[PDB]
Amino acid sequence: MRGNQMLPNNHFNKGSMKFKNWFNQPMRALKRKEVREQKSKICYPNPLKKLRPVVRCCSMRYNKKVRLGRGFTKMEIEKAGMDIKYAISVGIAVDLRRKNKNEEGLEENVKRLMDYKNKLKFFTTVREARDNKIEQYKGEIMKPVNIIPEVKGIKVEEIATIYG
Amino acid sequence: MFNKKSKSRKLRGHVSHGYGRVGKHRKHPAGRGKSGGLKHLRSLFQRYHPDHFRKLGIVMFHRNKNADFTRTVNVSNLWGLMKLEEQMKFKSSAEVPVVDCRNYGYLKVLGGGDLSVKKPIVVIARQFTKDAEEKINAVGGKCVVAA
Amino acid sequence: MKFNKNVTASRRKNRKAHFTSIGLERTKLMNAPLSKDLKEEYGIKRIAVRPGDMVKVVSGEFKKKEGVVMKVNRHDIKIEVEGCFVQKEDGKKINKGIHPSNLRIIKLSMEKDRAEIINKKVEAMKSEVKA
Amino acid sequence: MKINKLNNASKALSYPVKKLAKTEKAPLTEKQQRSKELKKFAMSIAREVGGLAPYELRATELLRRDEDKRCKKFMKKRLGSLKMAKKKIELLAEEMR
RNA sequence: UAGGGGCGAAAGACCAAUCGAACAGUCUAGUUGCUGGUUCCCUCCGAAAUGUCUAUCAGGACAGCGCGCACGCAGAGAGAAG
RNA sequence: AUACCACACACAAGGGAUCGUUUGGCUCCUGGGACGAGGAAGGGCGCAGCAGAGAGCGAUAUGUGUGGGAGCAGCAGCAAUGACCACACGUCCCCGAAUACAGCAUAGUGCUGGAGUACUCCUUGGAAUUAAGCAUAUGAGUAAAGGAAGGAAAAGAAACUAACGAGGAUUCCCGUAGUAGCGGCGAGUGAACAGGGAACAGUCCAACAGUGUAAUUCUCAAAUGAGAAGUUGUCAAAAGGAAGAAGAUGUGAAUCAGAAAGAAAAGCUGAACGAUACAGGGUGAUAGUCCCGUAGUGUCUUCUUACAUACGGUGAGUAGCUGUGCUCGGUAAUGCACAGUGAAGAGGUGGCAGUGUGCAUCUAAGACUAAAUACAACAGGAGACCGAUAGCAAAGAAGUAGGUUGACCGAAAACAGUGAAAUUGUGUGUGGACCCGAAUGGAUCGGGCCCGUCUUGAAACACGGACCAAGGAGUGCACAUACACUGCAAGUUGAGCAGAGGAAGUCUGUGAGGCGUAGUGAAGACGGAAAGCAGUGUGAGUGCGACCCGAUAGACUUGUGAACUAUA
Repeated sequence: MRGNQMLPNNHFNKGSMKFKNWFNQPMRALKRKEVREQKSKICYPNPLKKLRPVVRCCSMRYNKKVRLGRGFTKMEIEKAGMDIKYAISVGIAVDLRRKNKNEEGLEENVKRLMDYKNKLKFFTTVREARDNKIEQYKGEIMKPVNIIPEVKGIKVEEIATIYG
Repeated sequence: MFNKKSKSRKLRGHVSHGYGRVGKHRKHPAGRGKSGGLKHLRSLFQRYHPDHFRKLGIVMFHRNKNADFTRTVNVSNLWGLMKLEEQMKFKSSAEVPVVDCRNYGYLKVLGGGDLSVKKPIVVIARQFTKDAEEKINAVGGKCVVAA
Repeated sequence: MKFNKNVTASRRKNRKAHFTSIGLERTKLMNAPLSKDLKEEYGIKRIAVRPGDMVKVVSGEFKKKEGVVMKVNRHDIKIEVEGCFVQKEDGKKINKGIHPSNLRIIKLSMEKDRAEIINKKVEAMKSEVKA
Repeated sequence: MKINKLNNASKALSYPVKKLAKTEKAPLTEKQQRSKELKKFAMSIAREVGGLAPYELRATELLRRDEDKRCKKFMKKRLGSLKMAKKKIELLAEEMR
């Protein structure tokens, strides 16, 4: 060892070490596409994905950002006038482990349930939908965006009374 | 340049491959890795790496990065967070801008330089230096502490 | 262009498939064109050459000659035609074999099952032609 | 390095939420009461049929001589936990009374 | 009766032309500061065998002497005169 | 130098390089993952008209049925009264788990054993090597040896994280991170939550079953009886379907002629014609139209999948403690064991030992679970891969010929092409080891010790080299780095993954993280200079076989040997 370098630390001593290559990457992508397509036929009029709640992220670093969670709580579902068995039949996800501890978090998730209920359409048989030429929705349902906001201006008299 | 021939291709026909006839090219003449550092390699360490052989400082057996992560901005850069089209409106306009550093991922404000435009501004952050507070109050602005 | 990915385009694979063929696939190798008149007398465009049929040689040393098929060598893919031969130093004469595709049929040998073979092929066409 | 810039005072701040009160579960139904009664009853019969174990006898003997601190040390070494020892002493005391 | 084991009227003798620790195969491409070798042409520049520390004395590292790329630029392996 | 020795050229010998060719290898991707007491895998022996090896098959050693249809490769004989092929079935000698056996369950019938083990789970457990020595440590919970299962296996629905304004089973990918820490604080080792995605699903037993009648399971009879299990506790409900996928197979356009020349035209020259088909293969030289296909189109056969009852809050030699041994990044104990000791019904946890007390979050000591993930044999498709001293050891009867007492060990050989050099004979010329400089009709003149290599120093009485051909040694990846070149710039980026698209290419989104935009201290705490990010390559350091070849040795096996020789 000669000259000036950051002192080495390269961990290749272990003779039993395995290597993983990724030559299969394009092909496995094509298989995942073809499985989704055929799954989408089996339940034609219905979306492939279920509806999920909006929750707030964990640490001090991510407090100001909202995200999708696992499932609605029994309290959210009941407040919007539904019952658990019905919610499942209509493609809403459920999570009985989660607890509610805020007024705000509850109010927002109730809005999602009422919005979704309003945008639905019901059919007697598959053939009726087929004849009406209904086109099935793809991707996640009503996802959050979390954009950067815009700079508001305020009059000099307000400065004393509200502080942004 | 984007491509160039290698040195190995010029050394064809020359006996020692550039390692010398007397010194040669052997397997490991000095030892393996970064070993020998208190002994025969002491001169390399004392010249380039003097604070290597030591123990130092307070110990916490588990730390959390998310609970301690922060990013800092100076007063001279506050107006720069706004878009250039936005800057050019508030410069002439009668209104006062309300800038929230949390929205750009900044949490602490430092007192470096002078403010870009000498008119009032409202600045929202988690912590301010003493110099920063004095500079903002000098122009008739306001500092608002928030979580 | 080929869009079916189950069929091979390898030179190595196509060649092995040729020379190691057996059964009905071997019979396909012995096909020859019919003359313009016979293609009105019968529906078929090409048939496997058999002994006793009458052929015009259209390429090679024996070009323009006509004659009766004497023998069909399946292992070494060649046909022997009456009066196409070479003479040795001894004066002895040996029939020289011609590759099927260098021949053209002028009259069909209708011995045995030939009439049923032809019927079977004509029906197979119409079945899909008329649909 | 983007670490260790704020003071501990400013890290302790928090956003002003509106809370929801906890739903208390104090009511205990008739059938739940009988269930608990029968379990406590069964625990009596075992003690009546089979009696006390050797260290329980030795412990109770020390309590009669007012050897409180000896009994404490003894029980700690038998059960491991100083909490279990404090509980078992209180149960044994009540049995003797 | 079988390998860190046998068997010995004792020589470290003998155990399939092998014994002061058998044979086969694997870990294993074990390690080597030591010996041998290391494959085309022309053009231009050009050394060292000394100092300090080293379980160091057939080896290293740091400095000194080469070359390449070069921001820039009043200097010099010689004399006078105090 | 008549004939010996050397060199040059022509011819004949001798050998198999070079160039042209390839029904083989290798690598990546996709499918598949199918054995045995109904006798497997592996071994032996027989069967043909002339038959050794290999292939195929069992004393039925080319039999039956279905779909097709022309010959059986040599010689003699057979064949529309079916040559030959393809799909299924029937027959299937002896040894071998090898069994007329062993262990075990039921009212009874039975089940296990051996083979395979790349990938997955459970045990047991090294040394070479690195530290420039070596003993803790490293290599490594790796190799080796044992047990077991499936097409995957394991895991799995919190006695879970976190301290936020919180989240919410398991597995996998990007990332936190070569970080917090462990360490003769040396060499070296080394995780977790978050944040962005793929795929998504939850449920059972015990505690706790009608008492105006065991209502429950099984057997024989019978059309309504006998008997077995069981009160040490039996018994807690639906048919049902069209979709989805993979194979097999049918059809399928359009050309003739000519001078010269050749063994032969498909070349070349003129005139035509097809295309939703100009992928590729075969024909006596380079073919869209000569043959097999291809684009486009028909049929048929298999496989996969789907509705009912009743419930909660106490699962013990356990959790824990003391001593002890191994283990982990886990540090005054991370996990697992053994011996002593041993709870409560209420207990467990909140990465630093103890005692107290509020607060937050969970419920151990019983069970089941899809999808997203891993990789041999065997089958199919591709390639900036190799081209007979290469590529698998093996392009032919290759794990073969042949060999070890044994465990085990193991080759060569392509075309009836071309036909180099070493080396030999004959003929013709020129010289007496040969090279460089300069010449004659002709004797010759001048200069030169044998190369490669270590070395102060080689022609050496220093070592390697008889001769020719072919093969034969600084490479790949990871991490920091300086330089040259390129885009944008207070910013920058092909993370994974989604959408489009006859597709391992390309285009477009969503969207983390990282580094930079300013530093100082062990830290509490404080704050005031300096263009960067991502690539394409070159020099150079470190770790892996690491420029190529080379020890004496060390360890591990449910591997072998007393045919020589020792002793009973």
